[PDB]
Amino acid sequence: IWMTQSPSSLSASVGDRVTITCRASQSVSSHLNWYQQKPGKAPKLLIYAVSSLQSGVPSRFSGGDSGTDFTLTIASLQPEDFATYYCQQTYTIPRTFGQGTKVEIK
Amino acid sequence: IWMTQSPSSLSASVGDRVTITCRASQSVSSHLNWYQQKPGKAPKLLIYAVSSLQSGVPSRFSGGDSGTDFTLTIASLQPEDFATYYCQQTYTIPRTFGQGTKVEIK
Amino acid sequence: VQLLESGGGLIQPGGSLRLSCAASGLTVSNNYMNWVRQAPGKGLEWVSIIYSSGSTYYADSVKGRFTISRDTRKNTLYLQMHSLRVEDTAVYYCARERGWLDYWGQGTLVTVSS
Amino acid sequence: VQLLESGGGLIQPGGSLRLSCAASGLTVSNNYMNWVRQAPGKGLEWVSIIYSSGSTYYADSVKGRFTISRDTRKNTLYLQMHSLRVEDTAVYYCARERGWLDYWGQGTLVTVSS
Amino acid sequence: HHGCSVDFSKKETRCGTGVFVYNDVDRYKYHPDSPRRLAAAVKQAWEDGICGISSVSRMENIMWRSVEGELNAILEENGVQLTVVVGSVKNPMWRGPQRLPVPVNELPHGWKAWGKSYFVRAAKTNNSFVVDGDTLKECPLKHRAWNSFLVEDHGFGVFHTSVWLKVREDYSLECDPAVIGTAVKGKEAVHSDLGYWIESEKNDTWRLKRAHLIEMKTCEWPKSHTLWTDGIEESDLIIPKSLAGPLSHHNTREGYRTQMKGPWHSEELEIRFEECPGTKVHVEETCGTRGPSLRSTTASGRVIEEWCCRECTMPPLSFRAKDGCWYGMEIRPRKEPESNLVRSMVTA
Amino acid sequence: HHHHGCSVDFSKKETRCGTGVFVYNDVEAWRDRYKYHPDSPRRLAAAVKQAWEDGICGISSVSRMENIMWRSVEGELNAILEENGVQLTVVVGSVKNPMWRGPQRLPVPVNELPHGWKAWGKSYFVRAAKTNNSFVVDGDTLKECPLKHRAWNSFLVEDHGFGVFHTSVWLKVREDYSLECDPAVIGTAVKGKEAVHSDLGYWIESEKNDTWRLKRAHLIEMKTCEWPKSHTLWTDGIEESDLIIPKSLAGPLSHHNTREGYRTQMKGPWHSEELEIRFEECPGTKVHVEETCGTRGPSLRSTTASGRVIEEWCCRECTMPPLSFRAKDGCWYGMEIRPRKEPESNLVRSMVTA
Amino acid sequence: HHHGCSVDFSKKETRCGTGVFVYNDVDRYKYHPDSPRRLAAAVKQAWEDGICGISSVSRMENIMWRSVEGELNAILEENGVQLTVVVGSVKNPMWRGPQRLPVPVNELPHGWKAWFVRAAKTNNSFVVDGDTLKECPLKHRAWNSFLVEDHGFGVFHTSVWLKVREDYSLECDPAVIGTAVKGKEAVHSDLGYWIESEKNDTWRLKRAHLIEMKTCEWPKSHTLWTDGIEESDLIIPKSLAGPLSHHNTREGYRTQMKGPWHSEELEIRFEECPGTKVHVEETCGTRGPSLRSTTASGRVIEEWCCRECTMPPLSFRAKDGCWYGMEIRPRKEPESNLVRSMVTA
Amino acid sequence: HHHHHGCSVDFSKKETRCGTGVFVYNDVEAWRDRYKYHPDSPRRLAAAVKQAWEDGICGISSVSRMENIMWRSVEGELNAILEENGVQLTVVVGSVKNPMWRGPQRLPVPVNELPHGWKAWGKSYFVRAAKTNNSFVVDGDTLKECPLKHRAWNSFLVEDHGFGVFHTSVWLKVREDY
Repeated sequence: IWMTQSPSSLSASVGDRVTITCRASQSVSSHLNWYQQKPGKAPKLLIYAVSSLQSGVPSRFSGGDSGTDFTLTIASLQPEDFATYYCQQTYTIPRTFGQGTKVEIK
Repeated sequence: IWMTQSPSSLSASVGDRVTITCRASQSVSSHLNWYQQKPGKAPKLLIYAVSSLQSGVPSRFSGGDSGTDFTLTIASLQPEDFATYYCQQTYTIPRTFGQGTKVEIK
Repeated sequence: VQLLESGGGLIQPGGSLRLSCAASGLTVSNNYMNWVRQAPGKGLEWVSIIYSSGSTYYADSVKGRFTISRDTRKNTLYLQMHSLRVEDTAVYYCARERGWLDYWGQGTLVTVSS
Repeated sequence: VQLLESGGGLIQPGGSLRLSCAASGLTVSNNYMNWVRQAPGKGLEWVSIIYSSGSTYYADSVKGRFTISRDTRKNTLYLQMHSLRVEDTAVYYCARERGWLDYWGQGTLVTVSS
Repeated sequence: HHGCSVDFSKKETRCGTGVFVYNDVDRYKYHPDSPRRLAAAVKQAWEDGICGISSVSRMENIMWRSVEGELNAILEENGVQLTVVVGSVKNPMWRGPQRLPVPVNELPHGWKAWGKSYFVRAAKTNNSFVVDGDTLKECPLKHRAWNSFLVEDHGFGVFHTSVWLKVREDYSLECDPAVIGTAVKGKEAVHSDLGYWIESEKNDTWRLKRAHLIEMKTCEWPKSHTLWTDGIEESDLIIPKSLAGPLSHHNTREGYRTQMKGPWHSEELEIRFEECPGTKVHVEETCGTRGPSLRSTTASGRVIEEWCCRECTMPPLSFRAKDGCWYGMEIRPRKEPESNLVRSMVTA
Repeated sequence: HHHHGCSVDFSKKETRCGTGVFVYNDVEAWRDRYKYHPDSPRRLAAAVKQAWEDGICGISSVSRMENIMWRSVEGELNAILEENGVQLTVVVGSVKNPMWRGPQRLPVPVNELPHGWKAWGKSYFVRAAKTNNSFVVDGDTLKECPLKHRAWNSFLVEDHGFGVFHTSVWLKVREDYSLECDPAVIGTAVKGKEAVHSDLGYWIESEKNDTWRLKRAHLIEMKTCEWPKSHTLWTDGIEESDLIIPKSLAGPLSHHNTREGYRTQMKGPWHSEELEIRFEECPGTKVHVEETCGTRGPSLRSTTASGRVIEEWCCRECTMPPLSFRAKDGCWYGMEIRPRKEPESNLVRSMVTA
Repeated sequence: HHHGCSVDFSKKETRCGTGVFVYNDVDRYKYHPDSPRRLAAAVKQAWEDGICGISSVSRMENIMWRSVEGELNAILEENGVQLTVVVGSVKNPMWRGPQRLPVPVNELPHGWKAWFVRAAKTNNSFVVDGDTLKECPLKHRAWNSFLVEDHGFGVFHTSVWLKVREDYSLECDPAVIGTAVKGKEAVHSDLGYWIESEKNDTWRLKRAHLIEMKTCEWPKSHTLWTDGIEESDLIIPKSLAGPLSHHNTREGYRTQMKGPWHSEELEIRFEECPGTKVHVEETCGTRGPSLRSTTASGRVIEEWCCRECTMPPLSFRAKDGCWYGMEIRPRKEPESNLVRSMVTA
Repeated sequence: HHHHHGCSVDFSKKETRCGTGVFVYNDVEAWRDRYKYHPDSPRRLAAAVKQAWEDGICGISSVSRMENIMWRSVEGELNAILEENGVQLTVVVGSVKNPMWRGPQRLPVPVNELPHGWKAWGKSYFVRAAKTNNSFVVDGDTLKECPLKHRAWNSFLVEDHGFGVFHTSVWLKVREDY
């Protein structure tokens, strides 16, 4: 199961809504997770089970989509929310990630 | 099982007696074989089971054993007896060969 | 909880290295544990996993060279590394999986060069 | 009792290639079969073996990349090669083992150059 | 331990001590350890967004049907407005990403008596905690728990007739090994559990002989309970790894690959290697490509008489459902076009 | 549906029946009651004659069953050899452990000797006389017939019948070379948290603790064939250096053949006739887990040759309970565990290695 | 012969082999007449000759009659014969009748030889065993008229046929009797009896389990140790199909001619009734009718005595109580209020 | 309650029928020389044979083949335990010839046993004792040095016939009464 994540890079200002899109070449039941990584730090889990939100993550993050495609959405682009985001499937061996999408300040 | 051959190289005259030695880092029961390879050809079995000779090979080849030390002897060197000789153990996995020993004419 | 990696450093090509991940707050014998690496300036890559029953799986890049393991008494992960190549330079994380990776380590650095 | 091989050639590094060894006079499903390679100017080296029951073993240098197999319908032996490197340049032989390798093939040449 | 057996083919009998694996494909009694603990766990799961349960097997569904009335009695007695609804099982049982939690405390009121003598039914409530059924729109798969119970009885023992279950504390992916039994003796082997019975035989090489499935699980067969787990590719297993098929050389057959698109929608299959009644299959290299499994009869009941395979091996792989006799992915009709036949709509 | 059976419980007087696969513990019956049927009198005679003409002087026995087969067959084989005018005699000795492996194999003759019987139990009437040429089956004859001229693992079991009063064994001579143990008599099973690997001479048990591990073994021989991978559970991700019973000693290459804190016992007491592996301390002994103990080496008996026991033992990384062997000679320890206070030169050790 | 395996829970042993096996056969077998039309002809001929009814020998015969009643009535109606067969229940003991059924020369012409319209009642009724002793007295009823087919030691047939006997007979049908002795335990058994014996110092009766009380004679060919035994010493009377053997005796007891034979299912064993004590004194009453342990009001008598009997005492375990042997009488309580048996053998 | 339970198998129809009852097996043509025989006790058997010797009973006539095989299996250990007790007496066991004629004597039951030796059969790893002139001969082609009128017969009583998992056993005892 290959995971294609678009767009490769993204730039937008504070307060806007930005959507990151992940795709799977096969069927995953609901085992998709979204992670956030900042430079020099270990990744952090944001969204799991397609939409389920992780504790401590603010409410500005929400995921989920219909069909063979998945999306991650940002409500208010706070200025401490600029990092790289990845999607992962935990349904089949081998585990696969996405190439990542970088969100930078505009 | 590391197999160490000696001498590395050897040169002899026609009609001379030639003996080379193979050494095994631990016990092989009796699974030690001797091969010869002309330059640019597939190897060929000469001696098996330490001393047992094959069929169709000249009877001037003989092999012996003495404390995980094994020897291959040629009675009367002939112009057709110039090649590289390898020892091999067929006891454990991996199957390990020797580093070879080619005989030259003086 | 807290997980801490160790054993990283500098090694020449063809050398052997052995990483460790010390676990506090959870025992490793009842958890699925992963190893994840990230080459400098590239994305995340999955390395290997060990189930709570002891089953292990590996990626096609490291199969035949890497070996995941664990110790019950010391409550730590291990990752034995052999025949290291230049393309094995990255940062290595240990993580806990319950359907998602919610507990990561700090990470350790492995460099292969001369 | 003839073992004839094929499939050798030049391949780009990191590519894949498949060897075959058609047997005439013996049934490959009743025999122990080997693959042995010799680098240009070096000695002999063991690669893989398949028992008559189907068990397979590999050398450390090739473990994870090579795969030995057989086909009863065609009565032939295969060696599938993946992620080929430059140190995999050699002449490959198929041999039959009964405690000793009494039957050898002619050999095929595999060159891995960029 | 002690026992005796008969062999009808060789006409011999014998006695002694040892290890016996029986065909269990009810005799046993499946209910959870404590109704109050289960009620507390269900309530805590409901409060945290988990809305449904997808069963791993038929045993769990039967257990839920047996326990639901008492569970609702405990839920209504304690001041909780929650309803448990249990529906039918639709193969294959897909895998859910959530898990039930372990409550730190049980409900203050109630009884741990396995059976409830009081048949006081609770009133239906507007909040529903559905178990597997045609309720994918009230509670989608992404909010459903799966494989949350641990069968806390084990061993080679055979005289207990009572099986207890409890909510597990650790996440797991494999089929529960408490009910798994595999055995090999001479030239015959079996991989089995409460719903699978997979047989292999020693021809010139080990291969799949016949299988008899009464469910389609999606857990993973444990490697500790599998024979010959090394040197095998996942693309060669007749029963796919995604359908709890053992990853072994006993799960293979020459000339065939994994049947990812077989008739897994059915309720009971019987894999065997022989033709359907009144049909023949030929070997021509010009035949079609691998694709969905096709029945031997059309929608009107007309039986097709000509099929081909490119590189398969006689006798042919066929599935025996209650309403037809399908083929493997590599066997296609010689003459009739495939656009009018009926094919499987599910994939693994 | 041919294998039907029932199981009984002697404390509750109940019975359960059904269909399935039944694996019996036949290890403790290393019995001579069996009657053996090798290939044929004429065929076996022709094969042995061709082997003598090929330069093979003897046979190494794979297991005790083959030794007993040779003992049961030798007299009639000698008689039929004499009746064909072949100056050769078969001499059968006893087995010594471990049963080392020979590099030669018996041949399959095109034609048999056309003078003699047709059944093994038919008749052995007139005893043969000793001859110059002796084809010696295993024994203390390594000088007149070295191991390199000595065959090994040449027979293939065809059927294991179970009659009313006796059980019979049918054999043939292998057409092709083989290294594995004969699969016709191997039975492996797992159910729940318990598993068994077994054959006619091995009975190996495993249990599921926090980890699957070796629990106990009962060996009546130490054969050197290879356990087939088709009759083994969980044969991947396991290193040959972790197996408690070494792979050379026909130990299964399985995760069920391990124990945490111990490695392969290449230097155990493999010279015994019968031993059982247990995980507990020997009678009147006690072991400490302290880092300052000595390096692992050959296994040591817990009693001195004078008959005095030792009460002090240490290990560096082992896990309680300790690994201990049980022969008729006493109670040996594992390679890891070493005497704590006394010198190790006062104790008897194992001089064999795998 | 017959292959089979067995387990012994007392010794904790199992074994296999060939041999001879006798099972506790006290449904798995289907009992039907040989031919329905011939049975209808036999019944018609018997009615022609002043035989008004049938008294069954065992429960098997009553079951067979209940199974074939409807078809027999239909066959009778299809020939214009004004006769109906009425089958009733059986009460023990099952008394013996002097007549026999006649073998018909040729069966009725109309009917079916297989084994479906409901028949209507007629004036004449051919009553089978029931409570009709006034419509048809015992002296006009047939008894023991059927011959059971024989299969020997075989156990896989699922079917048995019965046909009308041609010759007179007094004995129980031997096709269903199996007796066996092995070491120190013996059994005499049939479809309704299971009589066990043991060897303590000499062979004696251990326990019995009777689900009926029939009045045929146990054949001597199927009895162990038939010589040198008096009929007054048999515990189970000869008139109640009790085996004539030393295995049917107990020291200190005689034939129980007046036990509770009216019961539906009895069980003889040697043990005191619950909450009761029996003593041996020389000042007790003589033999008499068997007395129940509890009164008509349910009170339990606790003192009983016997003249010269042996312990443990003989007791009958019926459904409504625990009766005692003819040699055991109440020690203090007079017997006027005690329940006593009204039957004799 | 019931302890004898069993099943019957039909190899021609694959049918099985089970129940409880009494089971009689055909044990003729069985390898009965490979059973395990446990006579009374080595010390008591030695004492009984001795006391029979001083009472004028020279030898023994066997009732059946099983007794002949039992005597063959016992004679070595019996001779060893007689030798350890300092008794000049050897037991010789011969062949058996049909019919098996009745002897008029009986083996006695000694009050006490010989106070030396072991306590079980088929054990002790003994060594063959030396032959002596006094021969207590079990049946054979030897009815001349002491005739049938001085021979015992029917002196043993079976106590148990047990079928173990691997080997069946027979337990004997010397009869108290004629």
